[PDB]
Formats: sequence, C-alpha cells, structure tokens
Amino acid sequence: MQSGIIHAAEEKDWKTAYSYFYEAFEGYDSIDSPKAITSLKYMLLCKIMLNTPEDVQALVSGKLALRYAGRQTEALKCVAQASKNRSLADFEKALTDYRAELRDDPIISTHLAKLYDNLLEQNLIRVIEPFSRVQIEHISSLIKLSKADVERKLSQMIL
Amino acid sequence: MSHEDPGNVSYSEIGGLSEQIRELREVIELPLTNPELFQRVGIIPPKGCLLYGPPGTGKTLLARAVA
Amino acid sequence: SKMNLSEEVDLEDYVARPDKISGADINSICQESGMLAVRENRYIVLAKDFEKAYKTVIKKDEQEHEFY
Amino acid sequence: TLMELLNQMDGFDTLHRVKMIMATNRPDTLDPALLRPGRLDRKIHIDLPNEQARLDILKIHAGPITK
Amino acid sequence: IVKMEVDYSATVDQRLPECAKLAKEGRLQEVIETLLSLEKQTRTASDMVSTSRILVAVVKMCYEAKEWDLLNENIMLLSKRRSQLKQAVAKMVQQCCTYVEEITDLPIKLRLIDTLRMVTEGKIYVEIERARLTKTLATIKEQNGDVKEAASILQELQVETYGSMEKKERVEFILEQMRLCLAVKDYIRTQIISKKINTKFFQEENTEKLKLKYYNLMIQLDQHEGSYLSICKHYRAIYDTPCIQAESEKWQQALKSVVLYVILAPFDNEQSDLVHRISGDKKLEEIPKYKDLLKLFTTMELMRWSTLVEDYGMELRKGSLESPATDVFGSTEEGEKRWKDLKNRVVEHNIRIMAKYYTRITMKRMAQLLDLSVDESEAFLSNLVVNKTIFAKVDRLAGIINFQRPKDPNNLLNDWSQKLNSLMSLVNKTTHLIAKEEMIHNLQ
Ligand SMILES: Nc1ncnc2c1ncn2[C@@H]1O[C@H](COP(=O)(O)OP(=O)(O)O)[C@@H](O)[C@H]1O
Repeated sequence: MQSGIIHAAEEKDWKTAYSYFYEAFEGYDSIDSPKAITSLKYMLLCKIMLNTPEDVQALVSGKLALRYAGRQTEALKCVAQASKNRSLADFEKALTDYRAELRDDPIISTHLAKLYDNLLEQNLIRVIEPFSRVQIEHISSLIKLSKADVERKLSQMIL
Repeated sequence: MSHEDPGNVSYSEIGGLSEQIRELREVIELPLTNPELFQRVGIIPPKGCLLYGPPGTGKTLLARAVA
Repeated sequence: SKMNLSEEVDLEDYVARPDKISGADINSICQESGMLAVRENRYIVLAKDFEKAYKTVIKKDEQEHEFY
Repeated sequence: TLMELLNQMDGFDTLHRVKMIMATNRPDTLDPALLRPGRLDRKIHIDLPNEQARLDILKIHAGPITK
Repeated sequence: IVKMEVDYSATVDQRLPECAKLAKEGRLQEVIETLLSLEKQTRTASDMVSTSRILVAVVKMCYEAKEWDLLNENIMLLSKRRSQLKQAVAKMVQQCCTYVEEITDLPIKLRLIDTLRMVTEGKIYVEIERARLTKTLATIKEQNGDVKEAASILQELQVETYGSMEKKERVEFILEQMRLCLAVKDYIRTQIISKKINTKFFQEENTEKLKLKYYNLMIQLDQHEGSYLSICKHYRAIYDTPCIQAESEKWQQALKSVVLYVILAPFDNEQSDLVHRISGDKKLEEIPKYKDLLKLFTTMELMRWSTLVEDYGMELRKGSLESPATDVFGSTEEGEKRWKDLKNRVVEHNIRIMAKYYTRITMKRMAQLLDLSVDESEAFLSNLVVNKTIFAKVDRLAGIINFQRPKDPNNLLNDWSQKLNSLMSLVNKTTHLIAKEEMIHNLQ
C-alpha cells in the first residue's frame, strides 16, 4: 500500500500503483477492514486516474469489491462515471455529494483536485481550436460554469 | 544447396506419423494463416521442434516433403 | 508485479510451489517464465492458462531428503 | 560457434515467423543450454513404426510391383 | 486403436436377431443386459465392429419400442460405462442423429440435449463433430428462434470451424447462426463472429446465394450503430455479383444503394477514390442515381439539401425501383436518422468545399448556406476543426472566419523568389521562342 502511495504521488506512472494497491487489498482480504477500504479506494482512484473508467465497472462488480462495498466506494464509482461522461461538473457534483467521504488530504483530495484540473484543461483545450478570438462568457456557457472560475482556470493555464 | 530440393512425394505417402504431421502443421501453417486467433490469445507462436529416435524413421522424408 | 500482477493474474497461482525448487532457474529464466506464462485463449490470466507454462519447465534436480 | 549461434537465434534480438526444425541421433550428448525451453519449445520422439504402420509402408513400397 | 483379441461376429450374428425377436416390444431388460455383457466381452477383447453393431442394435430396439425415457438413461450408461470404443460411440451417435430428425414429438428436444451432453464430455474434433453441429442446428429449428439457443450455437461453432470445416456445410452453418445472432440483436458479439469468419474468402467466386446472404445479414449489423464507409464497400461487393448473374431488379437496386451510400459516407481520401472509381461506369448511366452522383461528387457545388430533396430527391417518392431508397430514407425511424445523416453530411461537404474557395465568409451567409442558424453553424464548424479536417480560425465576437494559415516571412519570400525564378525562366523561354520565330519570319 505504501509503495503504491509513493508511486501515486510520484505521478510518473499510475498502473504500477494499481498493482501495489491491489496486492495490499489482496493482503487485506476480510482481515483488516479500514486498511482494506483504503487500499481499494486508492486502487480505484489510480484506476480512474489511468483515464480508463471502463474497467471500473468490472472492478467494482468483483466479489471482493461487493463484499467491501460502502458509501465511499459508491462515491468513487460516481466519480468514475463522471470521468466516463467527461463532465467536470459531474465530478464536482459527486465530490460535493460525498465530501467528507473524499475530503482526505493524503492522495485523495490532492488527486481529485489534480484530476479536476485535468478535465478543466481538457474541456478548455477541446473547445478552443476553432476560435481565433472568443468571448469568455460564451466559453463559460459551453463549459456550464460561472465566469470567474473559468477565467481563473484559463489564466493559470496560460501564465 | 537450400534451393535444390529434389522432386519428392507428398507427406501423406509416409504412414504412422500423422501425429508428427499435425505437429508440423500447428507449428508452421497455423501461426501464419490465422494470427487473429493467436491475437485473441495474445501469445507468440512457438519457435522450434526437435525430432529424435532410431536412425530410420522418416526424418529425411519429412524434411524433404516440407521442403 | 512488474507486469502488474502478471497482467491481472488469478488468486490460485501462487509461487509457493514453482519456486521452492532448488533448481537454479536464473533470474533471466524467471523473467522468461514471467513472460512465458502468457497462454491466454480467453480474457484474463488464470490457472489453466498457467498450467501449460506451469507444468512446462518442470524441476529435475531434486533429492534433498537424504541430506535432510 | 555454438555460443555465436545461441546468441544470434535467442540472444537479445529474436526472429519473427522463422521456425527451426532440427534432428539428431544422440539426445543425451546434446548441450543442456540449447535444449532448455525458450530455444527448443517442443521435443518430439519418432518411435518405432507400428505393425500396421509397417504394413502400410510395405504396401506403399510394393505399389508398382507385379504381383 | 488396440488390436482385436477375440472376435464374436458369429455370436452376435446367431443371437442378436433372436434377441430382437425375444424383445420385439422391448418389455424385457434382461435382453439389454446380456448384450451389454456380450459387448463388454468383445470390448475386453478389443473388437470395434462387434461393439458398434451391438450399440446400433440397442438403439434400434429403443426406436421400434419407443421407450424415450429408457433410451435416455440407456445411452447415458452406454456412453459413460467405461467410454467403450470411440468408433462405436461415434457410430451410435450417428444413427441417433439419423433417428431424432424423423420424429417431431415433444421430448425430442430432450433427446437432442441428451446426446449433446453425451458428446460434450470432450472428443469433439476427434470422432465426429458434425453430429453435434446438426443437433445444435436441430435445436435451433425446434425452438423456432430465440436468444438462448442462438447463444448456444454461437459458442459451439469455433472448435469445429478451426478443426475440420467444409467449404459449403461449415460456412452455411456460420451463416445460419449469425442471422440468429442478429435476430437477438446483439452487436458486439455478432460483429466479432462476422469479422473472424470473413477472413475466409476466395470461395465466393463460385457462390450462388452465400456471399450475398452473408453480406445482406451484415448490412444491418454495420449500419445499426455508425458504419457508412464499409456499407458502400460491401454494397458494391454485392453489386459485382449480378455482373456474372445479370438480373435487372437486384442489379439496379444495388446500384442505387451503393451510389447513395458512397456519397453519404463521411469525407475522406478513400471515399474520394471510391466515388471517382464508381463514376464513369457505362452501366450506371440509365438510372437517376447517375445524375445524382455526377452532381454531388465533384466541382464543389452548393449542396443545398432543401433544393436536393426535389431536384434529386425523387428516389424517395418514385424512381425506377425505389426499393433501396425506401429502405434508406423511406423508413420512419431509421429513415429519419439517415435523413439527418444526409442533412449533416452535406453540411460538412458544403463547409469543406467552401474552405478551398472562400477565405473569409460572413456568418449570416455561411449559416444560410448551411441551412442552419449561427449557433448551429459554429457548432458544426467546431466539429470539423476538432477533427483537424479544416484549418479554421473564427472571431466569435465579430462572427468572421479565416481559412489561410499565417504565412511565415521565411517561406513568403521563398515563393516570391520562386515566382521570380519562374518569371526568369519564362523570359529565357520567350526570348528563345521569339528570336527563332523572328529568324523564320525574316527568311525572305
Ligand atoms: N515411415 C516410413 N514410411 C515410408 N518409408 C520409409 C519410412 N521410414 C523409412 N522409410 C524409407 O527409408 C528411406 C528414407 O530414409 P529415412 O528413414 O527418412 O532417413 P532418416 O530416418 O535418417 O531421416 C526411404 O527410402 C524410405 O522408403
């Protein structure tokens, strides 16, 4: 679990963190409940970080995942389906619906914030090619957000 | 000496080695004809096969037939 | 673990049996065995998938019972 | 020469769609380094011809015979 | 397999017909048991023909005395006793296959599955697999088409197709299971099986109703989700079949379908190759699709689909045969989806042709040309650029667009120098031409 934690924070590669997290959860198979919950939570967090939420449904449908199912697990599944829809708003909605369940600063809030920034950058870059000069409140309308946050994100990207 | 294979008979003209014949087919023909099945498998085909036994078996006939 | 759990290996594959060997099997062979445990005429890495490459490479040098 | 052969067929760079078929008469005197799996994937022993296999071979050899 | 030890051909000849008479209606089971002992004796003596005859006689006795249940456990015991001789059991299944197909009955479905269970223990490619294929096909006919048996015939075919196939029987079996798969309306698995079988071609040069049947079942599979280029490719692959079998109605409707599809496909270099290859066909001129293809393929015309629905839209209402056209656009739900697929397809086509002609075009004119409003036009314009199809830059506040890449001053002066050198070469060529024509013109 710690090796996956370190590799997840290194951020160079997340697939090996998935292996370490699963091995930790495999070691926590109905032995230590809080450690098993953290291991599967970290395992699924790096799985969605791999930008492949398709395998999330199979992973959460596994026998062990159903055995250790919980509100935090369902929240991560909603986060995964938000990544499926590529909707940064849906990810923000899922985070607010289960905030205290995913408010943990260590590799929970940090990675969710990092992922949230990724969708913001991807959504802005995906809708910006056509425009040689576009009004920013139109950009906010397409992204379905306010004006200050969109302007702040677009700035931090361009600085 | 590798392009002067003499006119041989078909590999079906030697009996009792049908198991060896199908071993040759699933090591030579199968990897190249149907890579899609092995793609679903996701494996590399095998490399080589060894033949050994009494000095009279049909090894030269089989080698000349496949040649 | 390099190939992440042998590319999603099954639980019933553990290395307790094929490693308590005393048959050399240098790390190069270990890497080859890891990369040759790959017969997958199905979705995932499993036990029957292994047994082709798991019973293959069987362990000849034996007989530690006389010494112990 | 054997070491060069080994490091050019297995070595660091492998071959693609190339299969090696080899035969001999003394399997025990072969070097164990070559016959390990990875270089020789399959080992096949061609046994004694069967009595009905010998019958088929005899018929094949006695095809163009005035009898 | 193993050498015969003690033959009992005389014993079976002198006793088996007498046993049949003694149990004409099969009320006696001691007769069954004593032949089981006799075939066991020959089995221990490693005789195959005697055991096979005993098994054939046993099932024949069950056929005539019509004990369906007792047949089930009898064949189960015979196939599970010690597995007997592989030749004998393969035989016994064969006459069982010959018998289950003649009596309709209710529990023949139980007879079919019972033999399936007896043969599914292994030994499929070895010792007869066509019987299992026939039984599965027999089950398909008994249940009259459903999802469970269609899945069963899906998961059975692979072993015998790879092992021992037939250039006619096996492919027809594949054709007879994919249609059920399409009837189930499964798309991922039907696509997988179709793409794993279509690799086996070069038999279609002698097809009668096989390549066309394969294609006409995989037309719906592809066009169901998003396919429009593969659609035109195999609709022309069914167009070349009436070339060798000239029948007018199917031939002409195939021409109408392929011409409509090849234009309807999204723009790409390959589609341009197909439309140019299709155009110029001598046999394509006598249909209105010839005028449709000539208009809508080249010369960058304004494809106002509002005008096209009456200028070249007559295929919807009435044409020569209008049977493919009604299939494509005359349908209600899927037809309106393809109508929308024509509606947009001409929009990207109009945008693309405008790209190579107009540098800056006002927003109102482009929206009018695209038959949409400003927001819809800009949405599709964004759809093209995210695909890197066109080099477009728009000022959304001003509503003005540009298609020319900003010319770097390096290459800008290079083309100016190339223009200079072209002029220099023209001076050299003109000077030689005029001076020499001057020489000819003053030879007086
Ligand atoms: N199984 C066989 N079937 C037919 N002919 C055979 C067989 N085995 C040997 N022969 C005879 O032996 C000769 C070939 O020698 P062979 O046994 O192939 O050499 P090697 O065993 O060294 O390859 C031929 O003349 C052939 O008629």
